[PDB]
Amino acid sequence: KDIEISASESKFILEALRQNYRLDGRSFDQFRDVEITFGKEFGDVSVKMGNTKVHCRISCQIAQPYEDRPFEGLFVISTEISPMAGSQFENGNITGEDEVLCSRIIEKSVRRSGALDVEGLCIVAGSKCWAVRADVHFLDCDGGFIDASCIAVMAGLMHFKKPDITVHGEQIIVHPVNEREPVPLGILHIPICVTFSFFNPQDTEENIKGETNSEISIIDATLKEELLRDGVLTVTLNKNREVVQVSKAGGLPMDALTLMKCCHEAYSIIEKITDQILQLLKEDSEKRNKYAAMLTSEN
Amino acid sequence: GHMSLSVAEKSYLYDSLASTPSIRPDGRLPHQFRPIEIFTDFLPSSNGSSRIIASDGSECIVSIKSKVVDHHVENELLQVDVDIAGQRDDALVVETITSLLNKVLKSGSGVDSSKLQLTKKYSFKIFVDVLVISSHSHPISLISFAIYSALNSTYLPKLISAFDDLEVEELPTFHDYDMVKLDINPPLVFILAVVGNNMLLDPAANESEVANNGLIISWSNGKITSPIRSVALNDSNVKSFKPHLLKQGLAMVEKYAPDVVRSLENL
Amino acid sequence: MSRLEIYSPEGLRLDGRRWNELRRFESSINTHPHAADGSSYMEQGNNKIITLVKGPKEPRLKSQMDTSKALLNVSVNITKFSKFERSKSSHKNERRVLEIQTSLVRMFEKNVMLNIYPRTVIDIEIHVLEQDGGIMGSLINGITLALIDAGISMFDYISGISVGLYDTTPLLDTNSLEENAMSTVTLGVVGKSEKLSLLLVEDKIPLDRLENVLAIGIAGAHRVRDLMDEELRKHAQKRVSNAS
Amino acid sequence: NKQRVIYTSPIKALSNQKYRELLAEFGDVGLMTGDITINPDAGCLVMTTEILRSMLYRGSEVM
Amino acid sequence: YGIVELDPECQLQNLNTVLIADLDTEAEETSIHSTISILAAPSGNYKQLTLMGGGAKITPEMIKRSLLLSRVRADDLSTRFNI
Amino acid sequence: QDRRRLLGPAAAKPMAFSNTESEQELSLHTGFIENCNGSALVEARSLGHQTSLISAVYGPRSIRGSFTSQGTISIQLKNGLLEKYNTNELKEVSSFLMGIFNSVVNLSRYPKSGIDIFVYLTYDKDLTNSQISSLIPHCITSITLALADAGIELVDMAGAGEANGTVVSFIKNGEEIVGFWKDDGDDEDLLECLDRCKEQYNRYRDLMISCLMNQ
Amino acid sequence: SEVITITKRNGAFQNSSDSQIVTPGELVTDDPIWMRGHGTYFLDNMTYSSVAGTVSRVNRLLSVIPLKGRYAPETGDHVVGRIAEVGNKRWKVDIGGKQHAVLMLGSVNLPGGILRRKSESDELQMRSFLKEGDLLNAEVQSLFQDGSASLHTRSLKYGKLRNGMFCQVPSSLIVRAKNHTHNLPGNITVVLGVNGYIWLRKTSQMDLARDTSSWQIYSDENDPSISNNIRQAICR
Amino acid sequence: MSVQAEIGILDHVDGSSEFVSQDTKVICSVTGPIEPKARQELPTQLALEIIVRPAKGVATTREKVLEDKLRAVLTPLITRHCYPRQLCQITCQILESGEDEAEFSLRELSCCINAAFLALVDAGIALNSMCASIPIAIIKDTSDIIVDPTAEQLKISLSVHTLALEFVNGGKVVKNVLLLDSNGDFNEDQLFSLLELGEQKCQELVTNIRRIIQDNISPRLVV
Amino acid sequence: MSTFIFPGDSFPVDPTTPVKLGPGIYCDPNTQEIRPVNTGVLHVSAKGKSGVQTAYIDYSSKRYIPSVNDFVIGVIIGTFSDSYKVSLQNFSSSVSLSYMAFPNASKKNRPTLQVGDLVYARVCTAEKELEAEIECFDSTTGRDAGFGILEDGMIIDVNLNFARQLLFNNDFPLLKVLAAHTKFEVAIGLNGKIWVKCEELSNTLACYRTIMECCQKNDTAAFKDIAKRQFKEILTV
Amino acid sequence: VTRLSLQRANVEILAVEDKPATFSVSQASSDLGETFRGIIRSQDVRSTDRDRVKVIECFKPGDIVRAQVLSLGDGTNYYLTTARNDLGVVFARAANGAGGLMYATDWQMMTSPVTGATEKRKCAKP
RNA sequence: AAAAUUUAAAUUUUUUUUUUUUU
Repeated sequence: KDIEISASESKFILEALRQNYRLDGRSFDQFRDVEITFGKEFGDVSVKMGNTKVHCRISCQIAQPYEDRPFEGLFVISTEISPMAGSQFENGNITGEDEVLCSRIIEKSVRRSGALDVEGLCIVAGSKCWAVRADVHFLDCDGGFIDASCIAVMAGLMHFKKPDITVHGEQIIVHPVNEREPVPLGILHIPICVTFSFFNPQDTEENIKGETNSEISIIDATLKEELLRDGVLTVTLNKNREVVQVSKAGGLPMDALTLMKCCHEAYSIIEKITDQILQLLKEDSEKRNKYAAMLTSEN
Repeated sequence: GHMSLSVAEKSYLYDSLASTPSIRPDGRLPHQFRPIEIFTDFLPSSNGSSRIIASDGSECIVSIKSKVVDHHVENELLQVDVDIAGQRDDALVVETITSLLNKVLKSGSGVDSSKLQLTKKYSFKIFVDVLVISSHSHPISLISFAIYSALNSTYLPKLISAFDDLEVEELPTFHDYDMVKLDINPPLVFILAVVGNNMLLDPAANESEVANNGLIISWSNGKITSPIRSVALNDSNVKSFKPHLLKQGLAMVEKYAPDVVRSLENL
Repeated sequence: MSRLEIYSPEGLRLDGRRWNELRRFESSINTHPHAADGSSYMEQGNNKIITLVKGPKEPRLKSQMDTSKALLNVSVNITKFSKFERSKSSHKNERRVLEIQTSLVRMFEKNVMLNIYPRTVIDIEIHVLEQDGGIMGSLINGITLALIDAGISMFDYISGISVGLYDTTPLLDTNSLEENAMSTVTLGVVGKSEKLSLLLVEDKIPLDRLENVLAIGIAGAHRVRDLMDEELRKHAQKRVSNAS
Repeated sequence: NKQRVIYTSPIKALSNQKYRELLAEFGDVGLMTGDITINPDAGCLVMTTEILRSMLYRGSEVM
Repeated sequence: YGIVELDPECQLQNLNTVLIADLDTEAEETSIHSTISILAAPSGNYKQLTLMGGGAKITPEMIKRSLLLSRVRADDLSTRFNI
Repeated sequence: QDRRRLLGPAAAKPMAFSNTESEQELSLHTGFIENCNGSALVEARSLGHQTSLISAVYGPRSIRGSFTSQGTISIQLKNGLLEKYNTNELKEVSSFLMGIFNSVVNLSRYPKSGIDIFVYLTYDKDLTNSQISSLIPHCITSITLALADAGIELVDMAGAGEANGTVVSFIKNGEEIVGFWKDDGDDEDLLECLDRCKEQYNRYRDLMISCLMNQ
Repeated sequence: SEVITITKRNGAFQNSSDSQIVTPGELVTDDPIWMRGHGTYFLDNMTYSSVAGTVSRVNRLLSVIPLKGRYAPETGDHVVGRIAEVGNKRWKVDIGGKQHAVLMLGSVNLPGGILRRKSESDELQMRSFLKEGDLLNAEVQSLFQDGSASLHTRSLKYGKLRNGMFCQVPSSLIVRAKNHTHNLPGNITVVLGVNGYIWLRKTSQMDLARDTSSWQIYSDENDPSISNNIRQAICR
Repeated sequence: MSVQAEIGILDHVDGSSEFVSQDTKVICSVTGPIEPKARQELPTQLALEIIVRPAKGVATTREKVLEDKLRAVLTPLITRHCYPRQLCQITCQILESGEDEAEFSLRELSCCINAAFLALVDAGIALNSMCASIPIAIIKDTSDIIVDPTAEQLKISLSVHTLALEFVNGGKVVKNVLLLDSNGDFNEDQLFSLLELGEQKCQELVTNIRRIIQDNISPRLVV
Repeated sequence: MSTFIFPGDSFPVDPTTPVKLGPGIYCDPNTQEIRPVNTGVLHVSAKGKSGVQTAYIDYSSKRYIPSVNDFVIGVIIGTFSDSYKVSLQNFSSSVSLSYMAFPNASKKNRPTLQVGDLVYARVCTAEKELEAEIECFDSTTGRDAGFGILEDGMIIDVNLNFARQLLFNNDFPLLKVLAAHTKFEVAIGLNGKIWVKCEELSNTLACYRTIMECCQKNDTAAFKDIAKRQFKEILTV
Repeated sequence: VTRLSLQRANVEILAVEDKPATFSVSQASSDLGETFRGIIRSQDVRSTDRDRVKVIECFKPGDIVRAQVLSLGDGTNYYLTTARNDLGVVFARAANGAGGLMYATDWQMMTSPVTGATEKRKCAKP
């Protein structure tokens, strides 16, 4: 399972960056357009950026909490790749490296960051809590998965609602779904990750001892773009201007002064897209309630 | 195994060691061991540490961490856990040596768990934690040696309060600076090998390769004891054995054992 | 609420350090001649690492083989006695660890002159003994020894250090107590430059410090590869003066 | 007897005479020249003088 | 159950579509492709039925034949060991 | 948990209960497994303790690894139904198993060929109101019968006898020992530990050869 | 009168001619006139070392010789190979260096000599003459494009070992001379490889022939007549 | 007939199809013929490996059998001699349940076959015939039979049924049965009645389908 | 309103006709019957062709099936001696190409190409079941050195039926409008590969973006303005 | 026959005959990949025209060959030959199982009765 | 004043599920 590209094609794109061109039609520092569409279920969404397609799912159920944090509920994200999304991939390799490179990000992007209040999953302390689940599916790759799965999970959390609960010791009263309403969830902050994609037009030494910074960085590598890149970097931020994570794990060497200059441009990008989610969550729920207005008057 | 040697040697090696005036490839006396180095007390986060150096550059370190436990709800008061570099958990030589030293340090066989006893209700869970960097040998008898020094390099914090928690059920208290050495009589392990009518001591890897069969003999308390296993080294040259040769090696170990011990019983 | 004292208004840390100070830093070369031609030992404070390098040599299988360059294997050994509290289970496929196993590869894809070592294998062995926090940059400094410890072809020194942030104030060379106390960043710094190999942030960081925060660690990192150099050199003098 | 055999010459064109002659004659003949080698593992070998010397220094197993 | 279809070529003297049950014997398990598996409780009951038809057709009658062969093989075993 | 199996809901637990010279005996049978080429069946029952176990042969299987001059043995011990011996407790015995047969099998007759040995510690009673050490010698016997059934070149009907936490394996009608195993016991009881093992070995090998030559 | 060296040291991890000594990442100079060879990389002037080693300035050639590394194979050298593998008509064999040497099928002394000519049935008997791990005398012919080199046995003097014992050393301490087979009082012979591999054996007549049957060149036999006074003199 | 489908909706994959019946959304993907692995080849026929991802949870045993019965159905659909020493990985995604996965698996088994049939048409591999699957239930209390039930009707269903048929000659002749998944309590007598609608209905399904294929692909075809 | 078909339909033509088989139809090796086994539209070869007609189904695919006398574009991936390792499509099986199948065929002369090159070649010999083989130079070239290794250029992937129309069809409007702007080269590969080199990378991107878009939209009449717009998108500058 | 290379041919060992017919089939299960496999190299098919060898014109997958052992080779496989006029192809079905049974027309050729189709196989002398 | 003189670089597959580290 190996992608084969000519070195002639390798120089071609490398030339295009040397004349400030890229094959998609975007700018270097331009991001794709995002299509968000929900299914009928809560925590159901289809997210699409041109060629890359994803789908995720949020659910929850009853379990006991750990001994470790006996206060808090349970939550984890599955991101199992299927070779459906591209023939590179093993059947569910949870031990591949790029998978881990997809994993630990979303592990830190959600779980260690804590966008979601796990303490608001405590139904009863130590007895019964929530087990909230996030199964990420990939559909078709043009890269940006780890940015797409960044979004589509956080999209899904802002669309899921959990049903109604009443406690009497052991008499724990899960109510019928349609009499007593499902209840949405508590998001502390909304993180958005950004892939950065790096291209030395030169050898090693002109990056190493060539003092002249000459390295091109772009956003959202397409599939062919992604196969030649030299370093890998993802930052994540919010609306309140705090930096969630940064991960440059090796690759090409890279100036620090670039990275701050990189990460500022992230901010203006992610903010506009964030609010686009925020209206569409409202507007769909508005469309839910206008169709709820088109239901009770109908019934 | 580790090495791949040539057949023309393998005769000569099986020739020279099966001499009736028996000859080692390094020509030691048949009961000698090889020179080593023994370091401890260097992991100051640990209850005890250990560091031992072989002549062929085989290399291990065994760590000592303790833990206070109820000695009634738990049977095994003393746990061994081993790591060999370069190998899977699933491999054979890992697990057998691992399961061995548990038997060697059963809680009342050569282990004096009364010295481990904290209260009438509580005691000390210990962890024999082993990291072998490298070996070229069936490594086992090396590994006991550092552990012997490791137990001789282990201090434990002092009890303050009383020790009868049946009625009053006190939660036991330790001083924060005052440690006491674990008094203990740890055992020792020796690798043997049988060639023809000769029995070498400390088989080196070449000596370990050519052998017909070999032994492991548990020494404790100034004597022979269990666990004792006949043990294959290779599997291309496995021959059977007269029992008096098995009867020979025991005192052959024993009349040279404490001199090795006293060399290490030396402080 | 912490019942302790993070950083004094009088400028001091837990051992009394200033914000711009290091732990005791000790390396060693040829610690294990009988084991491999790369053998180096690190003490950076109580972070104690045995570092081992095998190669350049034949693979175990012809499948794992290239006709262009070398390969690089990372095997990390975190012991269950590495910490104060003894960890229960083993780590040998823990997804936390595999990340670093990915990480050091891509950090060291680009120092090794890979083309001039084709059809051969480089294996880097890690033994984490005593763990003192600052754990990530502790590794990389041990690596930079071990490649030179056999004298493998390379470009440059590569330095690593975790530097932490208590509210406004940078902390060079934090410990694990301070690591659980605040926000920290580790920097994989290359040579004398201002270019980065590793950059990793887990904790939550306000944006505005970060340029200044990044501007801190370079002077630390330059003093790192400083202290590596002479310490090798005084070893390097010890060879030929008594070889010849 | 399945043996190999060296036919010598000082001139390429001496060999070019003898090669195409023997090539017509027995066929399975290797030619070795600074200009052109043909059929290196043939049974019969025709080559100039120094090539033997050259492949006597570095020990051709051809020999 | 297994249903096969037959070659004219393969005969040795001492369409044509045969039902076999009690299947075993790797050669059978390789080469039978339309198959039937049935659960049944002895009074004519049926817990499940399992058709994979990959070789022959299936008649309505091999169905009924297997059904006829179902209620025998089960009911004997209900009565065989009388537990 | 384990995504590959059905282990129930996690919060369940299994059920709990509380308190409210002798003869050994065999029943040895071969030729009853059609996957294998060597099978052997062993019943054992002795005084509080009844034990049954299965030894399975696959050979000679091909080796995808490389060339060898000769054969190679592979031995598996697996828990059956009730008794659960420890994992690391198992393979130590598997180590002790292979050493003896490497003084048994003509591997030189079998270049580049494998030996697969599956041992199923199927069911054991211990109704008695070093627990693995009491089951060692019966393994060797159970293997030997299955290895005769695959008909592989074996030098001797080698067997082990037991005397009170001690296992000693013989050949040549006991005139040499091929496998030694000792736990705690007495001190210098070895000479009596020669004897009671030997006579059980003298018993057992006769029981074995009856199982085959009379068939 | 002892068994083992047990000397103790507790409480510590460890016990604790002028030329240019340069480091990786370090500038040598930027005189453009110098030539740039081994241990050297650069950017158009900046002469940059890559190892821990010494500056070697040869008359206009600057290059860096390291101090640490594996054995460097060179042609015409007299070393010892341990048989790694068998290929198509090829063999793999350890030098101790970076990679294996290769060894052609007809690169070896045939029993009966050249009168035994070629045969395709010989590849059906590769394992006959040679097998794994075995030790021999080998002659370094020539290389490949990388730096991996090959061997042969163009003499009776080169061939498969017997009659003694192997030992091994670092490759550094072995000094170069015009001769490598050496014969020592005690009727014995060292076969110093260059690469760090050392074979001892009893002096043969062919060894005696150096200073005044042929069908035994793949045997695992020794001289059966080996005294202990031979054998113990080996160990000294 | 509230069914609907999409063809050719992935990019890097040979065959792709979204099948949407009344409540369940399922997409299937087909990649083949491509390079097979070492342990996977057949010297003669075509090797097939099939992956189904659920909507919820991960791949376990409940998934495994729905995979494996679906292995059985495709094997005669494929002209398997045409691709020796080859591999076609086919992968299915459950996106919507439309049925209680804890209690049922019925509709998905009908759905995924109806899904994977169309992505092969996208894939354009040598095939043999035409096919269809429907879910059929029999109510516990009413004792009547519904073709294409719902999950609440499944709760009061007594027995759940999936029929897979092989359709030829304009998809009209039942060439063979592929799968009959009889589950729940049933007798002799219901069963021939149980075929007898699905004898019609799956053809009535394919009668829709024959149109749909050409409508999607003849503009993809050139004139 | 065509000769549309399914696998499993009634085959139209009478059995007693001498008929050369085209692809898409399969004859039974077991029962000698012949059936359409693929999806799409039949196109019957009309009468008069020596009394021998031919059936073929238009089927759609992207995954190319190697077949003989077919011009494809390949990638040098390994130097298996005497005989190249070459691939034609990612994740597919590699192809073997002789070192000697070359227009100056010379066995003492070993050619020069290296791992990662693009070469133009025709499938010479390929069983359905065997390691397939190609040729640059052929006997059916008739000593023509018309195939060969390529220079740098640019290669784009399309689906196969489109690439047929690039080869088989002059009504295919693509080559018209492209020649109507700049002058350049084109190699056509039946493996869905289209290799183009221009005088300019600038126009090559203009060449790139059209062919991605046009083959996507697959509407040959619309390709007039769509092609010309990308020039303006390059002449945006 | 397991797999056909341009280099060579790969089979698995199933049955060994004997001297003065008497046989010994292996009792193994190939579906584990258990059995011993061997390799016929393509130049070792026959000696007549041993250079310009066309491998497909003698073998197809799954077919039965009376072949002679050359030697051991490696541990992985075998060195094997058919290079005689009495050796070679024993039996196969048409189109590799996709059709009926095929009979060796000559020693040098093979047809099938009902079909009217022939194929080139290096058949054994019958 | 002629005459002529030198090379040679390596090919086709063996493995065990994810916790869990001190506000």
